[PDB]
Amino acid sequence: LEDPMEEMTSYTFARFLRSPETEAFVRNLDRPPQMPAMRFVYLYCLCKQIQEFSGETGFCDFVSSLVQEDGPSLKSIYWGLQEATDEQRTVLCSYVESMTRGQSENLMWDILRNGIISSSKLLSTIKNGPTKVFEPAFGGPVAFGLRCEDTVKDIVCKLICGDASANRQFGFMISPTDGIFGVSLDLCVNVESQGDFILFTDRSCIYEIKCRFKYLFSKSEFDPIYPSYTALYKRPCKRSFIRFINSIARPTVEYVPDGRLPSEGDYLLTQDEAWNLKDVRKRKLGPGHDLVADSLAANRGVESMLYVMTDPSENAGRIGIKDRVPVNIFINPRHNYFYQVLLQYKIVGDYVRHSGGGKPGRDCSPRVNIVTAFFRKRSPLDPATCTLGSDLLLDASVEIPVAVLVTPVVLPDSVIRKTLSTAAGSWKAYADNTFDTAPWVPSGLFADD
Repeated sequence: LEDPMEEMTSYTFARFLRSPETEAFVRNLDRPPQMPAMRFVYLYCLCKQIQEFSGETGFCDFVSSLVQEDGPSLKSIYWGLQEATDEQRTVLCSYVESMTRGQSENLMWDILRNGIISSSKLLSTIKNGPTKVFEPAFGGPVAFGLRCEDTVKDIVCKLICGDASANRQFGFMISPTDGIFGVSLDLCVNVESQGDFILFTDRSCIYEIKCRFKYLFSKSEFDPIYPSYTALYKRPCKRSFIRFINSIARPTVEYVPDGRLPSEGDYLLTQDEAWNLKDVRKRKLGPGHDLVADSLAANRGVESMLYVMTDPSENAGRIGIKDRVPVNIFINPRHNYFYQVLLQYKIVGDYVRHSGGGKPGRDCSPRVNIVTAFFRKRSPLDPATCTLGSDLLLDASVEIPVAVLVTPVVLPDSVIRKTLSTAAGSWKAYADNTFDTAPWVPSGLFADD
């Protein structure tokens, strides 16, 4: 009778909300209940049980050092967790991260998702409300993403950032100051430790990785991507790269003139005249768009860096950076990806804030990038063995990476505020006619100003 976690799968935030004992404690209190304390109390109850079989007393011991004022009562806990500092809150968040850090397919991660606006589900939540958030749950493209992403990571780490310190594994990161949003990350460069804790410094750099299967190709006669590919290789530049982005049926980058409203196809956009190969665009002057329009304002004229790699077929096994072409290409604020990157940006921002990370008078919101990785299949021409850079083995079974586009994303503080507001108030909406506990939301999230 091992794996006691399978037994814990029913103890979710929503279920916590409907227990006799929550009801009791919330019956006799002064205001509504406050929301981040609630999430923190629940977590405390989850672990108090989880720790009975895994000896990870981290979380509780801490939560318990706060109840100065067999364990204290719902009431004592709620109150200590209510008077806690943003910094103290952010300590519990890092406990939770460190616990979930391995096993992204631990069961706990699922129990923790309940009640939480995941960053994968921020835009969707915004569109269709939160129900999904309070409900629950490899040989093709997904697997492609899953064994290629780490090469893309070595490219960023070892060669884009010439070996800066970083970490690649992240557990689940709850938003400390509201306990309603959460995230995890592919990758962060410029980052230190304090124990089992990952400490985000104010020189941190986020990268969202995206291997792009719909561009995978082969050096073979008849392959249609291979020419434009060869061309880019030979003559690495804007116009060359346009041809490649465009060699397929549905290009990942779209032209969208000023004051017009971009489509929803995928997440790369351009205003550069060159990328233009035909047509008219529905006027995005927003009777309704002040929000995306702000972001386009903020983002066009972002320049992103294309790095083209060396063919290990003509450099005896070596894959290193052969060219660094600057281009004008920027995020699409209608796409899902803008939203998860927004929240990554917001949350981590918060962590630095509340862990002594920030010099007065200076900003430490990290930088946030998108990374769009292009690969090709190994032909029989290719050396059995390969290295990234000069001295790091490429995985024997990974595809040969070909290019990598990096794209700084830009997040106007008012756009953030609007997004998290409306989504948050939707959260409270659902809560309000589902629970009678319905916790109240933090002001920083009240919506209008």
